[PDB]
Amino acid sequence: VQLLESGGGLVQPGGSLRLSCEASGFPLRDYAMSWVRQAPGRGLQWVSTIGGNDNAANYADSVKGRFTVSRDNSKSTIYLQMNSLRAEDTALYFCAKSVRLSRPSPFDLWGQGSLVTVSS
Amino acid sequence: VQLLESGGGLVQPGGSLRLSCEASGFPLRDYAMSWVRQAPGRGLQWVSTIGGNDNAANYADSVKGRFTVSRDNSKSTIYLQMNSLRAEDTALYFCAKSVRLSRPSPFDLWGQGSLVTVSS
Amino acid sequence: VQLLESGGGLVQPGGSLRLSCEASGFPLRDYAMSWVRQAPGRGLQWVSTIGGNDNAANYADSVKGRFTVSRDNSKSTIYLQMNSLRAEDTALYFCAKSVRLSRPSPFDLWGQGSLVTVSS
Amino acid sequence: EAIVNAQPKCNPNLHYWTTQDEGAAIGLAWIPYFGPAAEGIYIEGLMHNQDGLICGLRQLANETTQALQLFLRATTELRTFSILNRKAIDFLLQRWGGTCHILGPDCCIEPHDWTKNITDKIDQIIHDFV
Amino acid sequence: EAIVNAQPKCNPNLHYWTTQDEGAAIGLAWIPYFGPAAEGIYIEGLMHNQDGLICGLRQLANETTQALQLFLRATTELRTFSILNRKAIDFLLQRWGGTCHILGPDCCIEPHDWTKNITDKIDQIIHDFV
Amino acid sequence: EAIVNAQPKCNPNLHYWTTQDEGAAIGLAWIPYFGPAAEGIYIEGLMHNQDGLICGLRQLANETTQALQLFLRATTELRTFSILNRKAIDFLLQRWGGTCHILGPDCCIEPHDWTKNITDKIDQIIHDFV
Amino acid sequence: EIVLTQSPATLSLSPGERATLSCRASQSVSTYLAWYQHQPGQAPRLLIYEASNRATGIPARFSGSGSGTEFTLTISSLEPEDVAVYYCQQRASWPLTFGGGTKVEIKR
Amino acid sequence: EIVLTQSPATLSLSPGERATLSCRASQSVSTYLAWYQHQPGQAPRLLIYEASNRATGIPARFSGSGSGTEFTLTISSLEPEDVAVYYCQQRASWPLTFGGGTKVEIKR
Amino acid sequence: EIVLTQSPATLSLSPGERATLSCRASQSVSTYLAWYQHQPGQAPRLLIYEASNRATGIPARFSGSGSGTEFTLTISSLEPEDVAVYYCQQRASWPLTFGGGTKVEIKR
Ligand SMILES: *[C@@H]1O[C@H](CO)[C@@H](O[C@@H]2O[C@H](CO)[C@@H](O[C@@H]3O[C@H](CO[C@H]4O[C@H](CO)[C@@H](O)[C@H](O)[C@@H]4O)[C@@H](O)[C@H](O)[C@@H]3O)[C@H](O)[C@H]2NC(C)=O)[C@H](O)[C@H]1NC(C)=O
Ligand SMILES: *[C@@H]1O[C@H](CO)[C@@H](O[C@@H]2O[C@H](CO)[C@@H](O[C@@H]3O[C@H](CO[C@H]4O[C@H](CO)[C@@H](O)[C@H](O)[C@@H]4O)[C@@H](O)[C@H](O)[C@@H]3O)[C@H](O)[C@H]2NC(C)=O)[C@H](O)[C@H]1NC(C)=O
Ligand SMILES: *[C@@H]1O[C@H](CO)[C@@H](O[C@@H]2O[C@H](CO)[C@@H](O[C@@H]3O[C@H](CO[C@H]4O[C@H](CO)[C@@H](O)[C@H](O)[C@@H]4O)[C@@H](O)[C@H](O)[C@@H]3O)[C@H](O)[C@H]2NC(C)=O)[C@H](O)[C@H]1NC(C)=O
Ligand SMILES: *[C@@H]1O[C@H](CO)[C@@H](O)[C@H](O)[C@H]1NC(C)=O
Ligand SMILES: *[C@@H]1O[C@H](CO)[C@@H](O)[C@H](O)[C@H]1NC(C)=O
Ligand SMILES: *[C@@H]1O[C@H](CO)[C@@H](O)[C@H](O)[C@H]1NC(C)=O
Repeated sequence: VQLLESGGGLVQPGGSLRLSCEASGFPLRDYAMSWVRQAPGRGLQWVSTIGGNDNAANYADSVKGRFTVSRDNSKSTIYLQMNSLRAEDTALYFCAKSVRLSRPSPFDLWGQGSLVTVSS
Repeated sequence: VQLLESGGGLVQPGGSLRLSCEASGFPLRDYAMSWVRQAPGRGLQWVSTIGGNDNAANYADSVKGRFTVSRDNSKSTIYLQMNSLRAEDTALYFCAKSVRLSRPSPFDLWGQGSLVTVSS
Repeated sequence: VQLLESGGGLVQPGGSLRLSCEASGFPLRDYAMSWVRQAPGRGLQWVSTIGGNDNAANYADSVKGRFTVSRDNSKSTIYLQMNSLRAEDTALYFCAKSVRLSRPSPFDLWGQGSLVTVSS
Repeated sequence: EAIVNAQPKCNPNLHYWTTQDEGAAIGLAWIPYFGPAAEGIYIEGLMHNQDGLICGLRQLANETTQALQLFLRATTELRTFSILNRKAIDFLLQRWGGTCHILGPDCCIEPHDWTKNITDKIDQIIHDFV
Repeated sequence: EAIVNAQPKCNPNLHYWTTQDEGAAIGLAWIPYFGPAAEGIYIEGLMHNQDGLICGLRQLANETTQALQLFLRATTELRTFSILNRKAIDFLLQRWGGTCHILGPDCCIEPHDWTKNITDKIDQIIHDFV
Repeated sequence: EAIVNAQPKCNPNLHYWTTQDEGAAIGLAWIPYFGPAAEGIYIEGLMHNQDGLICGLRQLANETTQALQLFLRATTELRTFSILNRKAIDFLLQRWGGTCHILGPDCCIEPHDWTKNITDKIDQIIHDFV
Repeated sequence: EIVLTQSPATLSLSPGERATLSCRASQSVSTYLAWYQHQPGQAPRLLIYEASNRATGIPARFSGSGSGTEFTLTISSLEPEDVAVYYCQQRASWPLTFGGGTKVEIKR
Repeated sequence: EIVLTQSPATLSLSPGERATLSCRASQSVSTYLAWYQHQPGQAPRLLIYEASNRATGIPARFSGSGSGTEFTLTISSLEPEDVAVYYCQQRASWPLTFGGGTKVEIKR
Repeated sequence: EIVLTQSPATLSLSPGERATLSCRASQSVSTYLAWYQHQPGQAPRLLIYEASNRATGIPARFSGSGSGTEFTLTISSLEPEDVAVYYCQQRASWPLTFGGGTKVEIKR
């Protein structure tokens, strides 16, 4: 089983960008999926979690109103659509699989990470 | 509106005396009415309160069994019938109107006072 | 009224012995009956109590499984059947009458005592 | 608040009835088969108007009526037996349902005698500290 | 009080039944449509007469009867489910319904370990008081 | 635990109704004879999905169902009104039904401000001890 | 009974200055507390009720505050006509009780 | 179990004197406490039950008091026949327990 | 939020030694606490969940203990491959939070 992340790179402040995370080797519909980010020289910060339906999203306070997490189970893909980006958002973004759907953790499988750099 | 008190003067210990208090300018039946006394050089002491009916009388402990308060709404007059008078009862007696019938205070109108002196 | 105890004397460790206590002057069926023992130079220790039926027996922990108390109301006699006797059991054994059946004490009548000596 | 009876009249005497929760102690009268009928379980007494307490209570009953009726509007229970028990529960949650902050107006714990015990035991080692 | 069984006989074994408040955990058996009927919700067991506890309990039930019957006489409730809850409420009001006076026989607060903490912290500044 | 809604969909808005325990204050509307009918005692409102709280609550209701059904299996009461009151009673017995051991994880008494009061009153006699 | 204690006993102040009077109760009377003015040989006059509410016709310099066991009457800027004794009064329980009064003197 | 401790262990007193004997329990036994006299080689005799009630035929000089965890037996005026050991006994809980006794000696 | 604090910040230990890592919470999280390993530039890996349960494929030298506000991860005998940062994580309440990590260096 693998998680392959994509969509990273350079983006100007104020722009929009959609990240994707593709699952392989297991049925995506059975598990809650999350986003966790790592800023340079810093630790891990949870960003968002999505449960079984598109309206079952939970967010860190500092991304509410700016980031939207979503899923397309039929294409086995998870998405993060970001808007109103700032310098504080440059980071390596990890996807993370929960052991189950109805609780947010333990994270038993992690992607390799995609770097999103918001900078002029 | 006015409260005019009467009935004061000199009386021997052990005697009886009835004081009256006449209301003018407002309907007496709508308000609780009280008696408060001021001994010479002293402060104010509540003596009695009468509510809407003649049996709705409350008394300071030191006048129970000795003083009776009553009203005649049809003549717009309040009465205090005293018995078994002692030297401690010489005082200026005030009538006092409550702002309502069902609670005993604030006293929003006061009579000028009638002096009752129990002395040999 | 009297309580006359019998059955005491010398017995080897491991043996069995039955003590009896005979009531006179009152109907035995109306009262709870107990056994209390006094080891040499020591105080009083409660041993057992029997209520109204043969299965209503209560015991000190150190005699459970070894001693059985019982009664025969028709012969006005109480019994203590002992087994697996040890050196610690040599003592003067008292019978004791309760003031009632449904509570274990006060003890208002005591027998004179029968000595049981377990010794080699 | 104080109660000032504001009714047209007040009957100053209260000839009351209530029940005897333990109406018999001796004999077989406690056994339902032998005991009294429905009409005979009551005790009676007579209270007079000391401190105007009867006249106050009548007015109180009057003032309770509105709030009581609105409470009955909101429940779906057919017979309500639980108002006093719920008051007791609310009393307990008011004082001990949360953290008790000492010297606050809502915490009823007095350590004043506990103060005289610890202020006398200041001198238990400080005076004999050779 | 201790209980001395004063009955003509005592059955020393108690073959009991009671209910399983959570009679199923796995599968669909928790769903009423699929679960057991009224007759099948019980569990059973067997208790022996260790410490004469069975013989004591029977006598206790006997002695409870009178007081229980008198209680039922005074209520207007058709079915009483609240005796144990009212006991719990009375327990709470007995200890914490009023002010708890420390060292009194009715206040169950122990500050003894709290005493060893404050009597050890007497020496936290008094010995190092240079 | 945190709640992760694991349902196929979530309606993110909650258009609710509840009752007004005191639906009138002025006039005669509190009198049952004059007041509203059964259909008119409700108030309404609209809650949105801030913090995903609506989606969490729906899942919670789902997870409560099994345990609730098993509880209903064990009771003989026809209508149960007492679950929240029993929870309140169990809360009270959990904290104050026994002895409260200070610094333990189950005793919620803070003497920290009481600590600043007794540690400031260390200096009330020890500095002026002439 | 509930004892009401007023403090201070005497006040000598110039016109225009602020005066603060206090009434303390031995147990809580919540907000059931009124203040009355009594000027020499005239009928008493209601000033404040329910601890903070100004009575009709009373000048805006009079205000009341407090709750529980502690209450205050403030006169924001004294005038010569305010010479009087001031009394608090509680109505939470029978018997009704009055404080001992505060006599205000104008320091001209 | 509930441990019962009697004090003092020995008493030497002249005839006519008052004697005070004490029984303490490790936890409350409310009033479920009796006292027995046992004189040398005779059967024990009930003196006091329910902490304070005098048994039939017992002289008026014997009285009992106390509650909770503290109890006292008083003999108001000693006579030579009171030489004996005295025991308290509790019935609040199984096992029934006895105190260790007090031996009273008459100092003639 | 519930703040998770890991200690110590650095660990330098030789192969074969026992390593004890600690995670403390500002309020109780009961047993809702997991531990993850993150070795440089590889994906993170789950080691421990529910404070004490070893994940599949994880060596027996890893164990977890604790409850309430105090938790520990133990590595009973170090090998060179454990150089990594270790994180605790709580799931009792939203927001999910992580500790700051512990970097373990192998002193060869
Ligand atoms: C609690 O005590 C209250 C009194 O302190 C009770 O108040 C009564 O409330 C009812 C409300 O339905 C009133 O009934 C109506 O009153 C009006 C006005 O009354 C006038 O009526 C006669 C005849 O026309 C007139 O001669 C007088 O001027 C009366 O003032 C009538 O128009 C209606 O027909 C109807 O009677 C009572 O009048 C009122 N009592 C008093 C003394 O005002 C209240 O009921 C008590 N609560 C309970 C639950 O009993
Ligand atoms: C709790 O336990 C008690 C025993 O510890 C139970 O006591 C029973 O109470 C009932 C009261 O109705 C008695 O019944 C009456 O008893 C009298 C006297 O009994 C004598 O009767 C026979 C036949 O004449 C005679 O041969 C014996 O001498 C008996 O002593 C009778 O005259 C009445 O007809 C009626 O039977 C029971 O006798 C009494 N039991 C005993 C053993 O005395 C009590 O019932 C228990 N509580 C409950 C709720 O069950
Ligand atoms: C709490 O939420 C749960 C979901 O998170 C709800 O779970 C539902 O539980 C019922 C149990 O009776 C299931 O019903 C049965 O499901 C099986 C399997 O479903 C498959 O059925 C269709 C048609 O064959 C198939 O195309 C799909 O592959 C389905 O996976 C059926 O064989 C039965 O006929 C019956 O429908 C529900 O399926 C299940 N929901 C889901 C989404 O799996 C639970 O009901 C909620 N609790 C309450 C009290 O409502
Ligand atoms: C409080 O006072 C008593 C006085 O008899 C003392 O013996 C006791 O130790 C004190 N309790 C504490 C907790 O200090
Ligand atoms: C009680 O004892 C502990 C001992 O670990 C101490 O740290 C704590 O400060 C003490 N609590 C108070 C309120 O003094
Ligand atoms: C606690 O602190 C206050 C500070 O105002 C002090 O006056 C009071 O006496 C203290 N209480 C005790 C019980 O020491």
